Amino acid sequence: PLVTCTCESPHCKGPTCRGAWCTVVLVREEGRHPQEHRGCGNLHRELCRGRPTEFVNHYCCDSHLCNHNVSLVLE
Amino acid sequence: PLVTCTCESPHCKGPTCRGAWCTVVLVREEGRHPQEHRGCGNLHRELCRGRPTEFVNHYCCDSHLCNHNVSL
Amino acid sequence: RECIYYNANWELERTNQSGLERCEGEQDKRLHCYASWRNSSGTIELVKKGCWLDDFNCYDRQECVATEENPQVYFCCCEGNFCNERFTHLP
Amino acid sequence: RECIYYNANWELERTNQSGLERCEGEQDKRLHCYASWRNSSGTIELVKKGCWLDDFNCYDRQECVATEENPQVYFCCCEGNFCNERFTHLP
Amino acid sequence: SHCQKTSLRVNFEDIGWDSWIIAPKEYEAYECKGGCFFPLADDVTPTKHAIVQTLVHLKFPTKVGKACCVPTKLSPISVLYKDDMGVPTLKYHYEGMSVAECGCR
Amino acid sequence: SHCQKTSLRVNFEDIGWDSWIIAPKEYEAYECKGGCFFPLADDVTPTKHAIVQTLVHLKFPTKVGKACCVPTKLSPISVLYKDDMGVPTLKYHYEGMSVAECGCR
Ligand SMILES: *[C@@H]1O[C@H](CO)[C@@H](O)[C@H](O)[C@H]1NC(C)=O
Ligand SMILES: *[C@@H]1O[C@H](CO)[C@@H](O)[C@H](O)[C@H]1NC(C)=O
Ligand SMILES: *[C@@H]1O[C@H](CO)[C@@H](O)[C@H](O)[C@H]1NC(C)=O
Ligand SMILES: *[C@H]1O[C@H](CO)[C@@H](O)[C@H](O)[C@H]1NC(C)=O
Ligand code: NA
Repeated sequence: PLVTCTCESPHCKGPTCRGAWCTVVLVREEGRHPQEHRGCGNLHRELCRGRPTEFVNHYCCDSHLCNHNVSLVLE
Repeated sequence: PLVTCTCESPHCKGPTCRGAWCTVVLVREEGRHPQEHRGCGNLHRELCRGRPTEFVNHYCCDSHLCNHNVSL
Repeated sequence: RECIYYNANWELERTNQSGLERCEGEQDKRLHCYASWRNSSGTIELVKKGCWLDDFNCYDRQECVATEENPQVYFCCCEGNFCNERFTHLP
Repeated sequence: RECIYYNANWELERTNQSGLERCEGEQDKRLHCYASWRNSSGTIELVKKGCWLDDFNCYDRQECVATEENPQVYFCCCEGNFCNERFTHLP
Repeated sequence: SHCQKTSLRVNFEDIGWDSWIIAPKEYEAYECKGGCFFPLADDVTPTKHAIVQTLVHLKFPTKVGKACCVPTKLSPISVLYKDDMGVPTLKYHYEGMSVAECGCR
Repeated sequence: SHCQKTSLRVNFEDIGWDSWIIAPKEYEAYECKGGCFFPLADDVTPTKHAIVQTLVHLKFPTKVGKACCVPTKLSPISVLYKDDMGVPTLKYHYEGMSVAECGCR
């Protein structure tokens, strides 16, 4: 029952991709300013339930192309 | 058909150990000067056939305590 | 190694309601029992009882006791057959 | 995928002497054939022929040809059924 | 310095899983810390490849790296978590969350 | 670049195995090179543990390390080698000498 998501990330073989659900994820690795990837995901649904921390924000949804108009913050 | 070997090394739980065959091995890691361990071995017989290189020397034998009086 | 099984939400999750459980577990790892319940000001509604895996929080603890101050869901684990028959609260 | 089987040392190693071999191999990996022989100044003594595993040295090579200058044991591999029937030498 | 299993008390609140893990509040996952130093001890389950790579590294310590110390076997843990509709439910065999055995690969 | 499979032409002469490996003279073992950077791509087979550890490291980058990029599956290669009595013999399935798949653990 796959769906199509926007794909703005390094591991991107194209401008969009297909998967189980769509992701928008925000990460703040030591020293570096936070970066925001958008893509697919079919492996670890649980991650989505993650409450946003001071260094990461996992957000997921399962409607077509649902991860374009959408950005995030930390804490 | 196990045998008993001298055990001079960091991973040593005692002064001697038991295994399939006995080993004496000479290594250059890290830039440091060469160090020489003595112990057991039951995993990779092939290593023993190794011709000595500029950084390692694997030597094995299978008689009791056969790795005391022996260096490289 | 055995525990008290209970699952209020049984009908919904399609599982037995009450009874006991023999604990499937790893060779040289410990085994435990748990209980969890809700507490609406003194009135105790049971939620689940059963087997629980080698978790140090339960290590060498004879009785099933909950330690959290004021939780949504009260939880407790313990070590020893049927140690989850009865349970209590004290932070 | 098939190769020519031969093992001079057969008696000693308790295996067949000559014939053919169907190559057991990994799903999406390639398969190959090898031959190896001794060369005492022009006189060729065969030593072994048979199946050989996905090794890039044999990649896309139609005939079984050895490349070493002057070896104790001559070796060669190739790709394609029975490509090791005949073999040759040229460094 | 040598390769081994280490304590790693992960606290779910720290990684923001407190949102749906009801219990435990923290648990022992382990860490695999340390170096794979030649010769490779048997209790590190070295693969042939690990051996070879290790050797090559001894010769080309700038182009080729040591083998890595990684979890080689994984135990599950039990967790009580909130349903998609906020019902305490239980994964008893929540796979691959704690380190069983370490090794070099 | 990231975490991936890399060419590693191992030459047996270089590690002194030329003494008993008649053929090949060199062969493709692979290397597992690169970092396990969050979020972990599916094609890296992340274990639960690897995920957790990675997160904790995001918070304690000095006390806890990233997951390592290691060989997760291993192909065998064929080799023609000298007997204990100098007879060319063949291990057709010489296990675990080449990298099949890479991953984070
Ligand atoms: C309930 O328990 C009985 C054993 O007492 C068992 O036969 C049955 O499989 C269980 N039903 C389930 C697991 O739904
Ligand atoms: C709520 O429940 C516990 C038993 O689980 C009881 O002992 C406690 O006194 C009750 N009242 C509170 C503190 O809310
Ligand atoms: C010799 O070859 C035949 C088939 O060609 C086979 O049936 C037999 O098992 C082989 N010998 C051995 C012991 O490998
Ligand atoms: C030995 O045999 C090889 C294989 O045919 C032949 O090509 C070669 O000329 C011979 N080598 C010498 C020079 O003895
Ligand atoms: Na022969």
